[PDB]
Amino acid sequence: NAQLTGLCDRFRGFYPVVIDVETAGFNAKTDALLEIAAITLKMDEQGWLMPDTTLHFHVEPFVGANLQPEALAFNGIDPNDPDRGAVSEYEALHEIFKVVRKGIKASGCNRAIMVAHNANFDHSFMMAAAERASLKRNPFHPFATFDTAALAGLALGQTVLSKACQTAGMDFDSTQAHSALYDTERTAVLFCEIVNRWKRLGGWPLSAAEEV
Amino acid sequence: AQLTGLCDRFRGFYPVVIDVETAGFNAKTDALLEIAAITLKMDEQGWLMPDTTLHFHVEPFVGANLQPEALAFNGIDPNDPDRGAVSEYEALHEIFKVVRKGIKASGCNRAIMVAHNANFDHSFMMAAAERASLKRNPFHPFATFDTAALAGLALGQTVLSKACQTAGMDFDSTQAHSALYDTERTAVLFCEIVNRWKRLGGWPLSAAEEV
DNA sequence: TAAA
Ligand SMILES: [Mg+2]
Ligand SMILES: [Mg+2]
Ligand SMILES: [Mg+2]
Ligand SMILES: [Mg+2]
Repeated sequence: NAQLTGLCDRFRGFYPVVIDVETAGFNAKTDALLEIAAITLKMDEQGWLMPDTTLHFHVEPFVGANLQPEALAFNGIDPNDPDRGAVSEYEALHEIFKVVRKGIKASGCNRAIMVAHNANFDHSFMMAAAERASLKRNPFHPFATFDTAALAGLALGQTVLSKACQTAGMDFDSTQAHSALYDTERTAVLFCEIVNRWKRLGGWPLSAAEEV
Repeated sequence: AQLTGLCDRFRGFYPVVIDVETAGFNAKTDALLEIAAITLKMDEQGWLMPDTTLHFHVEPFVGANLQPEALAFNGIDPNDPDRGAVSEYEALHEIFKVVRKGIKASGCNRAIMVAHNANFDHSFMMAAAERASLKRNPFHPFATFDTAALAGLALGQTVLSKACQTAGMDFDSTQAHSALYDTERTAVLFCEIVNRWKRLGGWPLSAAEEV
C-alpha cells in the first residue's frame, strides 16, 4: 500500500523515476531518440528504497531526425534492425507517463522527478520528445532533476557511472553497456544505494532541531 | 592547497559555485545580466568552505531578449547607471582566469559548476562563453553538482530557501536574487552538505570500497 | 512545480 510507505515523505512529494535514453547524437532538438527505459521506485517496510516497475521501449526516429554514425557506433544500435520493435515517441512516452501518473497517485506524491546519470542529458531528450508528440499531463518536473553523477560525487567521490557503481560495491559490466535497460537498472540500484546509505549512517531522518 | 584534500574529494574536479541572473529562461536568446562565482577550499581538518568570491554585472549581448517578468522578478534595471556592467567576455575571462589558477594551485584537473538547479546556470554560462568565444573554458562541458538534488538527498528539500533553513542556515527573502547572495547561500549550503556527510562518517570510504 |  504505497500511500502507507514513506516514499512521498522522502523527497517533499516528488516521485523519483529513473530514466536512461539512447540517442543518435548529443543534440536533443535535432538528433533522434532511439531507446528509453524507466524504473519507478518504492520504499519497503523498513524504509529502504528499491526499484518497483520497469518499462523499456525502442523508439522510432522522429520525422526529420538526424543520426550520427559515431553515436550508433557507440550504442551499437541499428535503427533499421527488424528485431528493434520500435514504437513512436508518442506511444513510448504515453505508456511511461501513464504508469508514472499511476505510481504518483498510488503513492500520494504530486509529481515525478527524473533520476538520471548526468541527468540534464536524458531530461532534455525526454522533454524534446514529449514536445514533439504533443503529450500533455507530463508528470515530470519541467526543470528539476536528481543527477546521480552529482549524488555519487557526494556519496562516493566518483562521478563516472561505471566507477560509482563499482565503488558502491555493485557489479558493472562493460559488455552490457549500453542497453537503455541495463544502464537504467544500474542507475536505479546506484541511486537507491546512495539514499539507503544516507539512512544507514543516520543522516536521515533529520534530528528534532532540524524541523523548520 | 595541493596539500589539502580538495583534489582528492571529487576525483580532481575543482568545485565552483555559480549563480546567474537573467532576463528570461532561454540561455540562447535571453540576456545574461549578472553572475557570481565562489571557489572552495578545504581547511586542515578536511572541512570544505568558501575561498574566493567574484561578482560581475553583465551587459546584455548584442540582440539579446529582455523579458519584463524576469526583470520584475530579479529587480534588475539593465539601464541603472550604478550597474557597472561589463561585457560577457570581461566577466567570464576574469572568472575563468581565477578558476584556472585555483585548479592549478590545488592540483585539480577540471572545474565543475555547483549551482541550484544547475542546468540553468550551466546553460547560460556556456551560452555566454560561446558568444564571447572564450577559450580554455575550465568548466566541465556537461557535468554539474546540482544542490537541488544534493539537498533532496541530504535534507529532504529541493527548494533553495527551504534547503538552507533546514540545514540551520539563515535565509532572507529580501536578499534573494542578488547573484552574490544566492551564490553565497548556495556555497554555504553545498559545503554543509559535504561536511555533514563527513561528520556522519560517510566519507572517507572504508577499505572494502576501494577499487 | 521556484532555476529567471
Ligand atoms: Mg545514459
Ligand atoms: Mg547508455
Ligand atoms: Mg539561481
Ligand atoms: Mg537568484
